[PDB]
Amino acid sequence: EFNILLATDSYKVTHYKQYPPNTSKVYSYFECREKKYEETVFYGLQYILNKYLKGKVVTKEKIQEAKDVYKEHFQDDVFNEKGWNYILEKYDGHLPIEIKAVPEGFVIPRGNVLFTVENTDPECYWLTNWIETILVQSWYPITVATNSREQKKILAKYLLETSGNLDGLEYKLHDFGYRGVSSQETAGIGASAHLVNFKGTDTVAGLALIKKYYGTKDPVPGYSVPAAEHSTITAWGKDHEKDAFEHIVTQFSSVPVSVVSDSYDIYNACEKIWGEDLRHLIVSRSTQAPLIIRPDSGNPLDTVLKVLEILGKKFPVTENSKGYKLLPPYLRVIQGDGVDINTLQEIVEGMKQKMWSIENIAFGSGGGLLQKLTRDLLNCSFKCSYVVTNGLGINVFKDPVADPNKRSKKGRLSLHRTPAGNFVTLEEGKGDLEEYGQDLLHTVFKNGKVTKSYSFDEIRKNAQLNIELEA
Amino acid sequence: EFNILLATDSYKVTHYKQYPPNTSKVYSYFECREKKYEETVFYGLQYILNKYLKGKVVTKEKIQEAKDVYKEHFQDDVFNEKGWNYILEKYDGHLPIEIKAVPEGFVIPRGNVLFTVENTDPECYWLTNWIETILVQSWYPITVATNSREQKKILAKYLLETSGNLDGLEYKLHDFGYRGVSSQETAGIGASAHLVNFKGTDTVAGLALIKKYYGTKDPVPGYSVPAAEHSTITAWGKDHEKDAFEHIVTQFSSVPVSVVSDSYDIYNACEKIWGEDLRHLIVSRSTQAPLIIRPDSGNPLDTVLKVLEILGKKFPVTENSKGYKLLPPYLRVIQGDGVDINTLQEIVEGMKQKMWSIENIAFGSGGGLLQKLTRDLLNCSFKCSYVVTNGLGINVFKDPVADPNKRSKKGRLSLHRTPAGNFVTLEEGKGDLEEYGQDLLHTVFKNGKVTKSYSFDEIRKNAQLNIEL
Ligand SMILES: O=C(NCc1ccc(S(=O)(=O)C2CCN(C3CCOCC3)CC2)cc1)n1cc2ccncc2c1
Ligand SMILES: O=C(NCc1ccc(S(=O)(=O)C2CCN(C3CCOCC3)CC2)cc1)n1cc2ccncc2c1
Repeated sequence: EFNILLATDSYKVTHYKQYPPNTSKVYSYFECREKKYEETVFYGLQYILNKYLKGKVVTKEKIQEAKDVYKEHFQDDVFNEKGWNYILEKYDGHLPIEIKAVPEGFVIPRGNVLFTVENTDPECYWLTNWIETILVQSWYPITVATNSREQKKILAKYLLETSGNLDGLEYKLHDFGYRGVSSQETAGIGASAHLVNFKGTDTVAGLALIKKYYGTKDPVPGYSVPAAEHSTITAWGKDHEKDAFEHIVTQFSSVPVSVVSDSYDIYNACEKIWGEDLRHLIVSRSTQAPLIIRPDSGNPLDTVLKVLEILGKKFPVTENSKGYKLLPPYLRVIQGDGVDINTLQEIVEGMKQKMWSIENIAFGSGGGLLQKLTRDLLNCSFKCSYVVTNGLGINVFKDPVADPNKRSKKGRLSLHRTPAGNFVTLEEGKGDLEEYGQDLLHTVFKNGKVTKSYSFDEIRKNAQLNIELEA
Repeated sequence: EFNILLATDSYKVTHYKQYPPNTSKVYSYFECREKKYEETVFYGLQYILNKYLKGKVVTKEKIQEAKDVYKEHFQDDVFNEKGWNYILEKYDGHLPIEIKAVPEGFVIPRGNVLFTVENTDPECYWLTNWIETILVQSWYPITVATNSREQKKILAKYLLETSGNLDGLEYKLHDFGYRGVSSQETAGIGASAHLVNFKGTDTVAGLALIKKYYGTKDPVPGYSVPAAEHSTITAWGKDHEKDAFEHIVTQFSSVPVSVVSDSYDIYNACEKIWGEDLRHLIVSRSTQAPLIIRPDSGNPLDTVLKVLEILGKKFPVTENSKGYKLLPPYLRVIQGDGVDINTLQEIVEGMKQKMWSIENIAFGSGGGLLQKLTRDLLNCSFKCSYVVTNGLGINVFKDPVADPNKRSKKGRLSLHRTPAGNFVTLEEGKGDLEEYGQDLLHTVFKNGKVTKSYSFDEIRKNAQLNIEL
């Protein structure tokens, strides 16, 4: 059983005693602070609201559990039992909090308010920042979605340049990250964030999350194809790599199949096994059922180029309408080793320089896609900007002398369209002057209820690339 | 609920069709592959075994659910319903798998077998590697525990050099990482791994995991103290920082209290507010209840040194028996911004050069401790090393031409003590020759039951530093 009273940084347990006496309101906001990721995809808050924040989250038992834990953890009695009992008694354990947020899937420049949080009962001034820790974890799906979308931009540029269209773009970056993330929960969240931009995943945990919390018109949001791993090749024995390849492509003769080909010698596998011994089994396959050769070691760019050169000499290559080389439709490659946003760029650029179409390749990314990311990448941060004490509203902020990048926003915030159609965040309650039209934030949570939500299909639409929008 | 049939990489669903015909056994192993970080702390498997692998993990409903999902996911019917049905009917949904592992807390050099996995029923040859994905996630608590321990070694060396002892070492690196990790589950796992080495955490989720899966003689494995955040200072208004500080230290007058002091001007706060206006509230505090000043911005080394320099001129500093400067016992500092293993080393070395004892300082680390880590750091990896096909055992491995670092081990494996007291992994079933004493791997899981468990106290004992011993 999850217990929201035990789901905060320890020190926050002591904060109710630290605010100015007679504080009735604490108002805080989240942004990806400006400091190259100029825009972020807002995604993942809906998961958190539904799984952790909504409904009766306080019970008599949960209060007692927290009291008992904090008594030992602090070696002292500092826990606000009275405050949590008030919520239990007055609101039947529902949080007296209002959260306003930008729509999920929205692409917003850095340094804008993405969501705000405030207490709706003056007794619960302390509650706004109690939940900072859980809400700040939204950094992760935001950052995965954003970084995934940035790779989609690279892929789109090079696919458009080398082929003249964006066909298959949404299958060009496949999630390999299930084993390489830190937990089952993280796998579901991160995989779901990648699926904002793409349709290919092996991280099955993502499907159930999307189905439960977001929803799609389609049966599933993401897809895969049969494929080998090293164990299904090496199990045949070192001298029988060819027998393994033959068995596998024959088992999957009518659907696409990927076969990892570097167990012993990738160049030999491509040139002699696929290119000669088993060539008859490849050239006979359907366009809907290609063999996808998967190298998995060595320098990613050099290995990709070498594999393409080998296959290009063993199989009939054509030249597409843009003048780039194209493998026959029954044969493709996937590079799924050492892929992150930097190496992805290096590979597609290297392919372009060697006149190979990006149509030839897909990418699998694991740790690079889902794990090698931190809160510091987009500077996702939650800060108090407004309080009411003794009935007087005060605009509050931090502004550290040695780091202007850490300066926080002041006062009540709102998000607006500028006359040129861009976003701007108004501070100090200035949105009230109505010089910039309506606040674009929507109330998504109020007093224990989720009040606005988005389907996964709408989130995908919101997160589209401009170039996809053109077409 | 959680469904083990849906907790694997998609492609593994199709592997049962790909192994050699007449394969009755697939045996696989996990190591932190060799390519600093020369030794790893083995920790976290017990959590995975209990939460996900033990007991009745297959039901009719879970089989049907998986069948439905994979039909849409692959746009094809490739799922091994018959295989999962067999486990359900024959073993009441318990996994016919045996796992042998080195004891948790053990500190083992890179490139050694840490655990092995094999099927116990020939029909379930495909199951060994089905659960690779979930078992490989053990990389995370292993890596957190290892990286946390490496920081403990740095702290230990500098604390010993500058103070002559290791008093308080176990409170010198505090977990600040709750908000900076990717999920609630990750928070609990990562925090528990840090607690293998230290006793200070704000990541409360770690305590419940330890209580549920491991257990301690003490009521809790980790502790904290009251402390401010920027919001509890800034809420008073920019002109009232002093009022905020006064209120907070007075509220927590007889326990340790940490106060973030960089909301507007850290140097002013130390020199004028703490150092003059409120000095009388600081010098009256108990040794058991110090003020801990917390800078939180700027170059971490430069800021730590400047803060110490300021405090050193406003408060009575002593020189310890090693010749290093020491703040009075009612006053300490914690640096909790931008701390990772590299910057930690930079700070303590910089302090030593400026003749400041490491006694003066503690470190808080968040993303650096629990999030800025990947499976590539220790090359945690799971590979098949032995199969039985047509009744014959075959030693198998990968050995990619362009990367010798990715070569895997061959055959049945065992872990042993060398004559010199080090570790060695024997390959090709050579452990059976009994020339290297007893196998250090113990059966921890067999046919759906956890067969050997460790308390958190035992794990801590196993993971102790030599210098502590
Ligand atoms: O091979 C793996 N998974 C299956 C897979 C293979 C290839 C593609 S793809 O991206 O090449 C994909 C092919 C199918 N085509 C189309 C061909 C025409 O028909 C429609 C699909 C789209 C493009 C997508 C999925 N894995 C999962 C891993 C996890 C961790 N480590 C290693 C792993 C290896
Ligand atoms: O202040 C915070 N937590 C409380 C805390 C403060 C100081 C220490 S400490 O490590 O300085 C600790 C002091 C008490 N001493 C005792 C030594 C023996 O004598 C009594 C004091 C040990 C050494 C430990 C815990 N946080 C949590 C955060 C999470 C995310 N971002 C920022 C955060 C700020």
